[PDB]
Amino acid sequence: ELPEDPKWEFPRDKLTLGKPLGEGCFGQVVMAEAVGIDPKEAVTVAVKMLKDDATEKDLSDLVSEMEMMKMIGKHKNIINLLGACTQDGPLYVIVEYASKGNLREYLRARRPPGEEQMTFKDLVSCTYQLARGMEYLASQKCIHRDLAARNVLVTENNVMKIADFGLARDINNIDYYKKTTNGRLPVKWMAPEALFDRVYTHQSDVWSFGVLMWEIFTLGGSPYPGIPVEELFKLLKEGHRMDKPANCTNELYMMMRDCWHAVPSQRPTFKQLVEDLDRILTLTTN
Amino acid sequence: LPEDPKWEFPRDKLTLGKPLGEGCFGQVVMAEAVGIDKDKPKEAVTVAVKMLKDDATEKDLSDLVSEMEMMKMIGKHKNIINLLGACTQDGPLYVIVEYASKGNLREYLRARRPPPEEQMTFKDLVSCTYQLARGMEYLASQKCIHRDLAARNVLVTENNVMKIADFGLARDINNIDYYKKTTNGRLPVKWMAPEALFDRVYTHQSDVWSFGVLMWEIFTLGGSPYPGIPVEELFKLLKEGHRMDKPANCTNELYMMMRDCWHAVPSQRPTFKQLVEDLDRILTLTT
Repeated sequence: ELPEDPKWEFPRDKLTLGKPLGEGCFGQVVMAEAVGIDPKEAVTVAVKMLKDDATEKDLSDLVSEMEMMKMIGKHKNIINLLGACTQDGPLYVIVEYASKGNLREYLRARRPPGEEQMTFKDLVSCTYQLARGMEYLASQKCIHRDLAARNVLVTENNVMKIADFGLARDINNIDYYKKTTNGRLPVKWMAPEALFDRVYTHQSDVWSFGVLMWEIFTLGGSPYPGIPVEELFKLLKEGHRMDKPANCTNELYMMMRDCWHAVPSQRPTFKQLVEDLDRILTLTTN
Repeated sequence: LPEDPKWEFPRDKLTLGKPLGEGCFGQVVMAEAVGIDKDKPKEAVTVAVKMLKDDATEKDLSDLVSEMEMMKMIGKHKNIINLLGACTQDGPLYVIVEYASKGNLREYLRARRPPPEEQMTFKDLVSCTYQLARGMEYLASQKCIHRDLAARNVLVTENNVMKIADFGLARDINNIDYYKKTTNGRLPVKWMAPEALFDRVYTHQSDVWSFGVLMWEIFTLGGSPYPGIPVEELFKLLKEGHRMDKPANCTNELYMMMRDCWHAVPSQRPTFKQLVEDLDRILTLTT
């Protein structure tokens, strides 16, 4: 059913499945040891595979995620593809491992004891790292579409890496104007044009980057608290936007606000975000 | 969202309680509905409420709507989770359905496995199967195909009444896009009839296939269907005529019933009407 891709295929006998990773609602991910995936040494990786009650769509979805990841070059702030077992057996998609888990829970875990608390600098660095990851993704003609703290993983050394490319697409693989377009994107992280106009550009991702930022500086807070998704867009159209997180600088809040500009082209680019964040990061250090 | 007086229930007469289920594809919570039973205007009834998660998508919303509308079309039945009301104006959508204190059947059965916790008797298992056959018979008489029949989708009341739930994928028989490459693409494969994938059709006979798997689940006390067989290579095996073995504590007669349910030819599988009759016959002799 699946074609083999020599430059990615990995021997199953060379893979040892470990304990599960995550809640496992939308798939089955387990830790594992891959021998020679790097030449004869074992590497701790993560393997994405189907759940027992998976659908046909879950399969083609996973296959698509794998194919998208193949088109994304290696990058420090991106969970990259290491290989896959596609022949005679379940589909195993092997990607880089991040021991600290998703950013959302990571941020909630070190909230003020009222683990080591996150310093303001850490929050800036976190944001900075993810901005770099996105700048590279945009340079690769890739729109992630599902940016959110839950979709960011943290390594043992606190490196921030964008994950979950299930909804990600090449810039040209989006049907503009089709009523079904963007229908599977979480509403609270979604740019308005995504729904109203049925289009998706890199600027759409920066809108999402804005919500991710808010989540970061609230230390894992849930966006638009108390506001149900069925009522969110009317409000946004009326100009509504989330408030400045506590302890957040006005400068960083204004950055979030720029990301939430009604007009896509008036929002900053990931390149500009990377440059402003580098500046703020350096000033804090000094 | 449109106004449907017959089902609208006032938000202020509802008090959301603790979460129910795992909460993967939606949010369901326990709740107290005051006067949901028109004959008792001042009485608080414990109900279950389905709503969108914090990170729901547009599609989640239109699915919950559809699920609500399908439940409006399904008449009240003892062995079926029935719609009680809905809060559709000025606020988040709430789909108020019947509460089932003991949870889904799968977990319910696994919990009663030998080493609240009182083992299940053969009669219990057959009774359970009969109640569900009856629910599907009625459902079929309502022109409705469930499409997602499974133990995880059956709930049991405080009095151990079996009720078919989760109508998120259910359709009216005449509301299926036959032969479209996308049809049946969201159905758990291990419970899917072969034709649903190979032909992209879905009839009541497709549901009896699933009922057969549901039967295997019941008699294995919550066992995982096709153990060790990944979904990726299941349909190939099915074409070859592979079928699950008889559960240790199941009679030959009940296994033959499971096998009929998994007949390759849809029209050669029994109807829910017949399953009810044979199960009724078997349950009587036993009890």
